[PDB]
Amino acid sequence: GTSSMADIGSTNDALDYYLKSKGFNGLFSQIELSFSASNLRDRDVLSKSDPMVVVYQKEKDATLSEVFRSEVVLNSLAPKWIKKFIVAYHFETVQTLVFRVYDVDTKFQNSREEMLKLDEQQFLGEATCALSEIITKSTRTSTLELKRKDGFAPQAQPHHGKLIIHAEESLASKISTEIVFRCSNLESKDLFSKSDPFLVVSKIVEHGTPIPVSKTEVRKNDLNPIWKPVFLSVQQVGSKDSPVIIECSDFNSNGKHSLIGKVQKSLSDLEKLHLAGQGINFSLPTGAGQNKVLKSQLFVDKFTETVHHTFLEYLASGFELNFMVAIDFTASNGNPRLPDSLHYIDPSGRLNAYQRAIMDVGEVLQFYDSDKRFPAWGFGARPIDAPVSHCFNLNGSSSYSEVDGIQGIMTSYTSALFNVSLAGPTLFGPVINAAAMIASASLAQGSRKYYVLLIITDGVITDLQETKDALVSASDLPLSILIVGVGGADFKEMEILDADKGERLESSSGRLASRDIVQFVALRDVQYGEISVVQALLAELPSQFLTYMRIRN
Repeated sequence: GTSSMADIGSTNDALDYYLKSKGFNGLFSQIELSFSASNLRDRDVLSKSDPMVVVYQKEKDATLSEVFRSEVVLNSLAPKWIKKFIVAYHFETVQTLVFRVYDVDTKFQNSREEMLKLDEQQFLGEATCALSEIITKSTRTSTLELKRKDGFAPQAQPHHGKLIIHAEESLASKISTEIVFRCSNLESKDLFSKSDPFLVVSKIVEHGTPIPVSKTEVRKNDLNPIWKPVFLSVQQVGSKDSPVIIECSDFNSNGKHSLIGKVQKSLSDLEKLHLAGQGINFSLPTGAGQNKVLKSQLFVDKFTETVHHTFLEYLASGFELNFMVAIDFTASNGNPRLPDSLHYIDPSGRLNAYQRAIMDVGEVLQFYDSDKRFPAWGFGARPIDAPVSHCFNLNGSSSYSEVDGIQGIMTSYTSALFNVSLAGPTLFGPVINAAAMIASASLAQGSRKYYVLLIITDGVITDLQETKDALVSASDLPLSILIVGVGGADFKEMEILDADKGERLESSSGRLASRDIVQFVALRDVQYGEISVVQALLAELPSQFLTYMRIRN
């Protein structure tokens, strides 16, 4: 193809970076819950029973859907249920589950569990927790006390047994396939010139364009290329027996790449080829409907299914995510005592935009920290008698920023609101350096903490440059940053910071960001807790965490 060494070098650099960011992209995680119980009792007597556990998904409106039902264990004082509950793990949401244990009537000893009516059985007890509560325990086991509504009695409330829940990440959901592709005698469509080839693997759609799933670097002047390994998860392809498209293409710096050849094979087919050591011939499309077999061949030099080191694997090795907050206290918000202030504290208890953001993020992240000691800052306000502070402790102390839990953040926030003067201008630099300073200390002390700083703002920043510089410096530290914009301001200048919408950050000194650590979204505050545009922001955090873990040195 037609291109300089520099064009090739740079397209490859762009690809390396994108691969580090996506990661071993596309393992959606599944968790196996297994169940046992002890001391099951309707009243004060422990006797043989026929226990069954039923699991409900609790919605935000408190509605319950049945999602699982164990087999009935017969004649038992301590059931160990055989059937496991496989549930999808979504890091970005709190997954509330309700567990109900029943003693099945003996007249249904020979029944399938699916056919049992719960009203016809003896309800023993109920317990509730989040999925994230179980997977973050060091033993991955939770013991929950079964309770009933007896009337009313928080203290004198009898126990009806213990439910023991063990969680394990399913092995199948951790697998990715490493493939080294090789080609033989490639012919570029451009005559009298050697090919500059790359591969693209695509998942097939019916009657519309196939979705790029994987891509190799470009090799310069290679008729018989051996590419670096590409990685593919089962979700990226569909199944191991689903055919994918593999296209060999000639790289042109003008961005219009010519097809060298194409094959259609399943991941299973590729494994067979690899073990046999056999090549397959490429094809080009010819006359609307027919293909032409080429001399050129595709080989599979390596094909290895590996258990990837997943987010859940790191949690199990004692890594934590530690939430941080930084709140805009500039005058642009309006005086907190005004009903139309973005910081208005409604007497009825309704949460303002800042409070909604804190809860939407913190309600999820709280489960990943054992200490629950969250640094909390304000910026752009004048404390009593002092000059404007661009990083002050919400808790009002001079020596430490940490507060106790989400509640601690919420109370420090309302407390700060009526103890400072909203000022100006808007700066992110100082708070980012404060978070960086903590992350850096954690790194040097060989701690296993990864920080997530939520910055909430209602306007554009003044110190765009020193912000970029601070983000770049921070990109080597165990820190992710979420930026939420509240109110109706125009946040166009914010998007240059976003991982998705923006571009790789460059320092003023010329240095580039090791990885993307920043996401921005505008809370377009019409939302009552429905679409929850924050969720998407949380979804990217495990990737960022894993990227940090791969890069770090």
